[PDB]
Amino acid sequence: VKYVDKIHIGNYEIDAWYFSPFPEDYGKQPKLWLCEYCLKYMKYEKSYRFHLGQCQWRQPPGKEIYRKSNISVHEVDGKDHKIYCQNLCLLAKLFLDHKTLYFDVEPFVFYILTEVDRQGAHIVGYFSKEKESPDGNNVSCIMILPPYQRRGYGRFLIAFSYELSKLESTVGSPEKPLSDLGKLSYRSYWSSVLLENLRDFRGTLSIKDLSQMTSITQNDIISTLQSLNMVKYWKGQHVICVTPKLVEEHLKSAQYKKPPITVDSVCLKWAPP
Ligand SMILES: COc1ccc(Br)cc1-n1cc(NS(=O)(=O)c2ccccc2OC)nn1
Ligand SMILES: [Cl-]
Ligand SMILES: [Cl-]
Ligand SMILES: [Cl-]
Ligand SMILES: [Cl-]
Ligand SMILES: [Cl-]
Ligand SMILES: [Cl-]
Ligand SMILES: [Cl-]
Ligand SMILES: [Zn+2]
Repeated sequence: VKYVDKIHIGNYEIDAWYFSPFPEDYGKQPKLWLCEYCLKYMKYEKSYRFHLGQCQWRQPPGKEIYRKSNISVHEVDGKDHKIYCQNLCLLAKLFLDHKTLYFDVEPFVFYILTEVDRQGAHIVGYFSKEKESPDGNNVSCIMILPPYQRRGYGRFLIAFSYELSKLESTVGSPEKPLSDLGKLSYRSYWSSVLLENLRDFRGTLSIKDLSQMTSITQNDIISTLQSLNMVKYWKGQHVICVTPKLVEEHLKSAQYKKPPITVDSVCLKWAPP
């Protein structure tokens, strides 16, 4: 059984990282061809070119809940746009080892990140979120397509997931296990948020305060502070321990970069459930 090993999407040809359970006949051709707008998968260059002349979509379905300059997020309910969401999950599984759901998409909402030009809104990546998470996960799966990786889009989508959690007045954590890139992306985000907050705030913040302010879990704050040498243990409790000196050193170092893209609360049009 030959697996899908290469996709064509828009102007990109991208090699697979992992098995994805596209129907067996789809793996048999040299490439799988995806409409970059509706995510229809096609077996042939000729069916793909036909489709691109006929397909009217120039953006994701659902509602554009965020737009600032040419960066857009669409919110897509798995129940309302099932085929689109299944197509997105099969695409995602080519680049995610640990994603296990592709067809049963109704329980999830999908947040699609696009970069816009005069042709259309071009998919960069997404995250999925359970409508009802028994564990308080604010992200189920998160993926950036290879050509956009390590360019700030992952940090943006993580920031976006916590902006939703903050509007819901809840803490959340990504569902584990995380991708290798995901682990790096999350520690970098958490490090950046915690240091920026400790800098900007006049006076002392606790771990519980930082959790309420950021919607990061106390556990994720603790592991991040451990990585920054900014926490002590005292009679069975983690206690924040930092000087504005050490915060400034971290912010002024090569280990911290200003976010390329930030989430502007003003550009987010979203009411919590
Ligand atoms: C949640 O991130 C992912 C989850 C799954 C998969 Br597959 C990819 C990603 N991801 C993230 C990033 N981009 S970034 O902006 O976070 C970033 C910027 C600078 C340096 C390193 C970075 O990331 C390591 N690109 N891929
Ligand atoms: Cl590639
Ligand atoms: Cl292939
Ligand atoms: Cl459209
Ligand atoms: Cl999954
Ligand atoms: Cl499934
Ligand atoms: Cl990875
Ligand atoms: Cl918590
Ligand atoms: Zn299409």
